[PDB]
Amino acid sequence: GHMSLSVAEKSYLYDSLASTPSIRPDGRLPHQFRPIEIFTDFLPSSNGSSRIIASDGSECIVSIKSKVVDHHVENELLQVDVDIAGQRDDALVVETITSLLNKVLKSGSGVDSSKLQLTKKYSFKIFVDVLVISSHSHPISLISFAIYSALNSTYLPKLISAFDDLEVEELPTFHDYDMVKLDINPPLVFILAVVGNNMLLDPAANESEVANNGLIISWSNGKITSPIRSVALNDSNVKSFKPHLLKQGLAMVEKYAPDVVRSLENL
Amino acid sequence: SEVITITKRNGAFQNSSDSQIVTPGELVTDDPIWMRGHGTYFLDNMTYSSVAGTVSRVNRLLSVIPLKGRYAPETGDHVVGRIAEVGNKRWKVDIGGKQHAVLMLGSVNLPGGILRRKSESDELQMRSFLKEGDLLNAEVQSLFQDGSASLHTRSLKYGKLRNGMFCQVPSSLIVRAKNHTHNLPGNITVVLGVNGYIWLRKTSQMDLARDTSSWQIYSDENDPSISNNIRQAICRYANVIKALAFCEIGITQQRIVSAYEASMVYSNVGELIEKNVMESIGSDILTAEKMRG
Amino acid sequence: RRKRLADGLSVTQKVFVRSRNGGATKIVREHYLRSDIPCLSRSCTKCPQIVVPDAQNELPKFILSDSPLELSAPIGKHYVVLDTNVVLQAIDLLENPNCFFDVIVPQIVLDEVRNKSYPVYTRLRTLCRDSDDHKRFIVFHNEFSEHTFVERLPNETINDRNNRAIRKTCQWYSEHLKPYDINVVLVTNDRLNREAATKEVESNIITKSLVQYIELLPNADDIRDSIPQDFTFPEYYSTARVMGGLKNGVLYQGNIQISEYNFLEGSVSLPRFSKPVLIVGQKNLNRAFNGDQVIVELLPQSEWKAVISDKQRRLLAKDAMIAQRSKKIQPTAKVVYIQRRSWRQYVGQLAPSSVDPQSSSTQNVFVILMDKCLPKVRIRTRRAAELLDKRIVISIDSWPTTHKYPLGHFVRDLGTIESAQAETEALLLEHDVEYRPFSKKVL
Amino acid sequence: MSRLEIYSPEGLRLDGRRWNELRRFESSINTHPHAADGSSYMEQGNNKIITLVKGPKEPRLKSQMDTSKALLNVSVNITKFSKFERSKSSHKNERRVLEIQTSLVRMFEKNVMLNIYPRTVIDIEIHVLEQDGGIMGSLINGITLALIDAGISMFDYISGISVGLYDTTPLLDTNSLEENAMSTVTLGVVGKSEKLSLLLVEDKIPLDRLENVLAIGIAGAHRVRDLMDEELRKHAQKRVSNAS
Amino acid sequence: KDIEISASESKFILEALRQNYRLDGRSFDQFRDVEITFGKEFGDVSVKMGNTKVHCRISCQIAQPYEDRPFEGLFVISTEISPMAGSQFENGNITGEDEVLCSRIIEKSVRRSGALDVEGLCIVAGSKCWAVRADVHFLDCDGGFIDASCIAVMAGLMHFKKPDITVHGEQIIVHPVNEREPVPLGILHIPICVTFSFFNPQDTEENIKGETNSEISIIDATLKEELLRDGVLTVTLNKNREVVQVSKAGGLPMDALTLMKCCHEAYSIIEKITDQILQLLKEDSEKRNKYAAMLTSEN
Amino acid sequence: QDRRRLLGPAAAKPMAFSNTESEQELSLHTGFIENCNGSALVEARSLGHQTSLISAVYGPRSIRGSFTSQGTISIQLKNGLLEKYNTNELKEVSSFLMGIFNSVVNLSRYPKSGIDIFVYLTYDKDLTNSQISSLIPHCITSITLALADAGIELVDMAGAGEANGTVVSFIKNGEEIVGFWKDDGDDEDLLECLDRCKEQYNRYRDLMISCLMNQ
RNA sequence: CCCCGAGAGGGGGUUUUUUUUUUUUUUUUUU
Ligand SMILES: [Zn+2]
Repeated sequence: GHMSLSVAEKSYLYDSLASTPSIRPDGRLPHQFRPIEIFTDFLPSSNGSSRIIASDGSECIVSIKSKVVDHHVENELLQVDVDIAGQRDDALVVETITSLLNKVLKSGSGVDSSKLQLTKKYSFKIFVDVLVISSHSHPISLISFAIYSALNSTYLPKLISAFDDLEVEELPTFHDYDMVKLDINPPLVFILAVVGNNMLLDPAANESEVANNGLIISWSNGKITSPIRSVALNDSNVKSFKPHLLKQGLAMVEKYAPDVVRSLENL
Repeated sequence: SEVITITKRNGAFQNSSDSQIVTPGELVTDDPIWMRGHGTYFLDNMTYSSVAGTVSRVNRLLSVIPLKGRYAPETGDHVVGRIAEVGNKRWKVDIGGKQHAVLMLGSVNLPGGILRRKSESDELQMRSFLKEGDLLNAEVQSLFQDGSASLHTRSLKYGKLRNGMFCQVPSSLIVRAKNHTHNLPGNITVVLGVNGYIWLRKTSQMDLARDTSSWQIYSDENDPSISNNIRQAICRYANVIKALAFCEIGITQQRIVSAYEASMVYSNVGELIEKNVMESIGSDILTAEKMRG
Repeated sequence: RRKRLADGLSVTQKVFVRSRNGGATKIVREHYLRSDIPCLSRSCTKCPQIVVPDAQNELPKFILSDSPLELSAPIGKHYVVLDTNVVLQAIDLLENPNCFFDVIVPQIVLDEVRNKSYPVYTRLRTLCRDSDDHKRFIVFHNEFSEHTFVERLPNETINDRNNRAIRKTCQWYSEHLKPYDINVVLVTNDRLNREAATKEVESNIITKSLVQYIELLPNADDIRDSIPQDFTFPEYYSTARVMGGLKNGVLYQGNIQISEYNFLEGSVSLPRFSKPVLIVGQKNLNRAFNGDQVIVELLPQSEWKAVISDKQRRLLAKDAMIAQRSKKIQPTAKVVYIQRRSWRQYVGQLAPSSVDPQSSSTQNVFVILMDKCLPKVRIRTRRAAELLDKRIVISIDSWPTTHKYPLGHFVRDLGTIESAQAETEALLLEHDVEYRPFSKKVL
Repeated sequence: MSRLEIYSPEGLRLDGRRWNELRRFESSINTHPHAADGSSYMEQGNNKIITLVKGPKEPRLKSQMDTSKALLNVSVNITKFSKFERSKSSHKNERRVLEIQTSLVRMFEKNVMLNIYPRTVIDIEIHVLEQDGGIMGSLINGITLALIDAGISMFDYISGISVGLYDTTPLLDTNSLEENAMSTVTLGVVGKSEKLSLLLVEDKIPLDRLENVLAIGIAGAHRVRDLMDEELRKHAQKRVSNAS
Repeated sequence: KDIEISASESKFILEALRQNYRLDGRSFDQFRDVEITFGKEFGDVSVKMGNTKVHCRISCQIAQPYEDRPFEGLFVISTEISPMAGSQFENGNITGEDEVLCSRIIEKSVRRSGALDVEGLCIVAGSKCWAVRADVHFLDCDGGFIDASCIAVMAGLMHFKKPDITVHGEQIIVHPVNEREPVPLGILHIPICVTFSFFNPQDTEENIKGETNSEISIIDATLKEELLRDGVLTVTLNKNREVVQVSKAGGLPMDALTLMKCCHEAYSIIEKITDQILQLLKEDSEKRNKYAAMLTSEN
Repeated sequence: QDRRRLLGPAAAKPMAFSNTESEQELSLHTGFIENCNGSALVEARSLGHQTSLISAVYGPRSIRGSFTSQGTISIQLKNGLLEKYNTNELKEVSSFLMGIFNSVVNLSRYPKSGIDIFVYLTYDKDLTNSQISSLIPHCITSITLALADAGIELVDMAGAGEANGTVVSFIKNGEEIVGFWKDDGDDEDLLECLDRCKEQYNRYRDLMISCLMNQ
């Protein structure tokens, strides 16, 4: 983990969280998120952009750029690039989140890649660049919210030429000013904390340090979807968990996610 | 019921009695008689500021007090720190300054107190007494040439911390006082370190005897019997401190209790982290102060 | 949004998309809105007080005459503001010494002309740069002026915004020059502009269709001849098609040669082919001139003289290279696009066969170009009797599929044939020799 | 050979500015309080720069520790989405970037009073979100602002500016289009003085024109200093009013 | 590994500058005598400035151009430092402050400036071209590495000759030098670097707010002078009276007019140096021809 | 090209070819690498896919970086001879494996020590004339064997199973879960996957114990 | 020079490993 706590502080926090009426250090309920701020459309150079600020100062910036590619040779039509400030590009946390996010936003898994198709030969490759300025816990859910916001305010160039390469084979030409809004359904990634027999949504830094385990659950089209990953939020207090906890977590996300999406899909 | 609060904004990266002020390079005075202090630098008669802040004149001593900067240790400060590393015959503890403070093996009260003979063995075995991550009360005994602090815990008042939770605010919001340990309603006790490090714990017998066992002064064990209300009280007190800090207003023992009782309006505690409540709470604290005048 | 700065300067965001090599790039540049843009008129008494000096510490000169060409009311004294189309079509008439003396060219117009034609833009700038006591052209930066700058309304094409921008400039000029009794005339061939004026909801504006404006001048008869204008050729390909064709090795560009010995056969020099590809027929040449850079498509092998997919066309290309080595049969092709026209002002004389002396109204005639490798051009004129035995300068307007001949309108009257004046002058400008006196900027 | 009117006879540029005017220069102090001791968000034209100052604090390795001065480090992160065309590779280890980082350090080593912070480290993290010409000058202004916000002592302001030379003409505060069409000079000016901390010329410039270009840049940099100083006193004054 | 400099040495060298004295006996505006020695092979050049010793080697091989530039050949400059020039340098340290600067100065002086005609390095467009490589070897360090390298690279490029190549279709025919003579490279201009070192005789306060300027600037500093300077300036010019590049990457704040004076002073030096290089190239050519005549005669 | 390896000529291009429930059986071996403290060989053959991977445990050895009451564990997967996986994907599995064995390895017995576990994906043949999900249970088997062969204390024999892109590792006779992995698959198929994987977990655990004892 | 006892006691002044290179739009001379 990140935060450093003494054995006494950890014991107090654990007992408080492992209690049957689970007591959070900030007084939250096991499903309440902390307030966040989101800015969008501030990078005119890009097709889409977002900036999310957490309550603990955690900040993430997402940029969306497009490129015309031949979908017959370019298998992956959506590439996620993660850059955590203070970490090497080949760091364990960076590559893991990068690999994870790319699976969350695959072309034929949790994204309508039909909206990226231009012609019978060419399609729009989407580059999702993530920049984590600051973070005090696992930023996977933080990045997810930013990518969501960014992809819902993205505008792509509009095609002019015909859409049948096979015969006439016209060179892809686009309109000089008009841009079509990218209609797509970005998935969300929720992260949970397992302290004893309790499950917490949006784990704080101190909470994650004493947690026994954790869950990474994706969400798309109003239902639970892969990737689903159990994750050790820390490495000193990791323990095995009963299967009912896993089923509890999936159930917990399944009922509180639409509330999050509703507050996130605001016009 | 609300799942989350998200605040949105488009097309923009971010939202957007007289006191003397000065910036680096600005000419403050041209009187060579002055003794130049911190925040300044000079060339012959001209004295220029070395930081952005307010010009201060005490007697003949011209200095510029900075707007911003880390906690600066003074001799005799009551601070709360975390052990960063243990080496040789000393403990290095994180206070929140430019450098780690030192805590020599000599200063701390060893187990068995006065009666125990001084032991060669203890220097080797010190980690057991204290180790990386531990929190503690300490007093800034002395200062090094650069400004670093030497700590000591040669008192019952000082020592390893337990039975509570840690939180921190900017050191500018906590000033020096006659005493930094305070008893509050709800059977909890606050330890307001001058460095901004704050410790909220369940009120112990010592905390009561302050205004009215020596072998276990370094035990990590939290009190076995700590009620939920004490725990739910800690959560409530901690949030209000963060709320006062969010308003950039320096914490007071009076302000804390006042906010704690005023926050009772809200049923659920987890409702003290939201900004609106903090903004309204901050104004409540301030209006009363204005009335007091 | 729009930000106001300290200098009274403003700044907004100009964002457009440019397609390059099959790519889509969103280009974004910042657009500053000033408040110190001079009208460049001698009559103005406000602008010189707000004008600022150039990098070389030199204030710009107000050149637009205080007493321009006066026309019958309600035009009176007037300045002329040009549209994009009237510039592209009648640049020759815009250089005529006997008309268009005080002309205002909007920035948006100058920009559109630059993108649509490089050469015409240069000629237009020369008129601005070269201004004297006879001809005066300026460039009013309307896009940079906060007073005249307009932004795209919801659901509005760029062509209508630009036309509204020009119309806003004319209105600004009109209101700005009221105390000096100088009206402004908008010369435009566009249909769209009139509807906005017919309502006349906000302000009035005098606009005349190029031809309609000429008919209001004192010397209308002397400059009317300069107004630019089952058989069917196969339409040229759209632009996207040829760019993809060249990139996929289907289409090929090169310079075409047309001999005076045979106008029904052309040959293009292609890099991929050893011997020049022949182009047989009049439909296959497709209104191409000698020296033009054309884009050709290989005809089927059965068309060769002595396919559907792109794959078959590349195979046809290979069979064409083989056939050129064998020297038995030679591959043929057809032009489907004209990359760069070799067009330039053309000197010729009216053919006495197509002009009726009995006719008094406007009639169609033919002009025989001095280039023996070039066809003849149709001309609309009324002074057909006055241009009968003279060397004339004409410029082409269009050569569409449904017309057997190219269409052109006269530019200048050089003189009578076999005279030292007319023949020498025709001789020089046919070999591209600038004989005009040195401009003031030169001297 | 440029077909665009880089400098029209009317004395107007492609963006509308004249020869002598700075681009919207909007500064912002204390933007990331929970991430750094000092922070600044710079908007100079379309340029967008986040600057974070972390320190003075304990070095992470005792091997790298000076007992006479603080260690000053600068890392510039030019993001892959800074320019219209997204760069495929990273710029983290690019020689061009290492020189920039080195340059910035060598600039503030003689301005920041590192001697009064011995046995500490000052880490400066920079994130370039958007780029549009004169990125070096904007980097200088971002560090100067962020360092002041951190309450770190320095002798004076360091203002950065770029000046292009199109033909004879000198163009203040050039953008990406102008830099691609002419040689530019990047100048770092200490305070209100005529002394340069940084003189950077990467393309060909006639020896006769160089002195005049410097004169334009210094004058323009002084205006940047005033804007930085103005916005800083404004932020200061409000804080003083509300705190006191 | 650090170089320990006593307070006494720091005070002495600086005070000497205050008395118009530098240890090597040179003049503040005096550039060291540059000695250029050519080896047997073309592209082999040795540059010597006092005790400073650098060696450059120009080489080329058939390669394929980048997709972006089908008409341009390849050209790279290597300046890897080694402990041979002194134990202060780490072996392979190509990310250090001074190393990256030096690497960037040379690159902007030769590569970026287009001193070498890369268009003339193309054999067949988009297929095969020459790949010229300039390898600088820092033998002995006594300061002025940037100036020594720029001369070493340029003298090498102007001395180098590539073997004639005839191309038919795909096939490449590399003619040996003996069968036919090799072909020289195309040089558009001759860039020369001159490095200035700055010294503050007083304190920082008098540099920032001081009325009268008193900062000392010397040309082509030795190692001892280089280790005690407060600022550096590297200016590159050519005989065409144009500035190729200027780099004052931070350091001691210096008056603009003083920096301009340096540029004009450097121009007088680069003129003498350029003419010097050309003369040594002529004599080297005359030497190789005279031996070729004495080899054919006796033969 | 590279100054540390011999990669041959640059104009060379790799050779590209053209065109002109099921029961699972595995083989187990331990302690054949004298270079380290513990090692294991796990080979599995089923249908149109066989896998031969090797695990190697190095520890407990010295840790320079920090003081520790308990031990520290690192897991790195390496690509083998022919089959290749994305470095990101190998890192992700490594992280997933770290979480699992941080619940099994008795770290308290190894203060200021490091246990570095290497898993070499030596030979992974795809004979079908995210495939990484089917290799995960075999990795856990190899690491468990190697750790036990090394003499590293384990709370219980950690094993796993795979069913329709879902991987779940069990301990304590399948009563509890030490790791859950799910890619692709279907909807509401959790219960079926848990049962199928527990069957594989039980079979793998029996063979592992049989290998650690008899061999 | 620094901290703790009232008088020549005592305690401190801060050392060592990890991961490769590109880079922006019909000859000749005078006429
Ligand atoms: Zn006017």
